[PDB]
Amino acid sequence: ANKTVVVTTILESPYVMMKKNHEMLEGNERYEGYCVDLAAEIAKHCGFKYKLTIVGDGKYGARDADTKIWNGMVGELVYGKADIAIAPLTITYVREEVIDFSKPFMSLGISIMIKKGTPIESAEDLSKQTEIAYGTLDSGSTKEFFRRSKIAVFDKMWTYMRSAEPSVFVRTTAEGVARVRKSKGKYAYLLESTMNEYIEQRKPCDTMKVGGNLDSKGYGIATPKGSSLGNAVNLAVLKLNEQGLLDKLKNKWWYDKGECG
Ligand SMILES: Cc1onc(O)c1C[C@H](N)C(=O)O
Repeated sequence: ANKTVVVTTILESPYVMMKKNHEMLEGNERYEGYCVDLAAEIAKHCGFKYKLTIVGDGKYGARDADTKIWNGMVGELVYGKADIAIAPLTITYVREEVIDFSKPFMSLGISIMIKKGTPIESAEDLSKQTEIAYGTLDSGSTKEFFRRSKIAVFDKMWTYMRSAEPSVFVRTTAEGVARVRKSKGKYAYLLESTMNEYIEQRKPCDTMKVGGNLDSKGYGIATPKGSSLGNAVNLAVLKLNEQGLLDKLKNKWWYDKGECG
């Protein structure tokens, strides 16, 4: 019998945000954003009803060292708390081993965020100096990228980050943005290009993306391994993309409402 599909996502603008009069609303009505629109498109196409719920620990998802327990949205799927994850969750090897991913609905890569004027234009620049600190988001693909990389420049950046004091790692993207904006150029943030270019179009328009991306990957709609939803969700993403819906949604939340020109 038909049952409401539990969707796990995360409060990360502009993917999922609280609507202005959210205190008055209930259920899915409380939220708005790219993934809120995407979730509606996928549901309509796959013919199911859903319930959006913000991940409890507010994390994307990593396997805890020692306990070996997955947290974040990935954990929700692994331990059976949610039927599907619709958010800017990166497709990775270690995640693909425990959960399923549809083909990408958005392409991206790790990038460098700086406060305008900062004397840095590449990862190599960051790795060769010590005056400007830099870090990443915790519990996700970005931190794991530097921890696993065998590439010289990235390995050197990891070696420095992992033992920096005070910590250069943040719990949420907003925490990293605020750290860049209030550090007078003494902090650079490593985050995915999607998020970097989004913040580049927001007041006070004081941040900027420098250099090219360090890698190339994508976000995928995830489901518990072997879930019956997988096939239809994948086809839905491919169709939505071919119809131009996805390009339309990104303009809607990124550029249409741009605040810096
Ligand atoms: C969004 C976002 O932007 N930079 C990042 O590290 C992230 C999280 C990343 N998508 C993950 O799955 O861990």
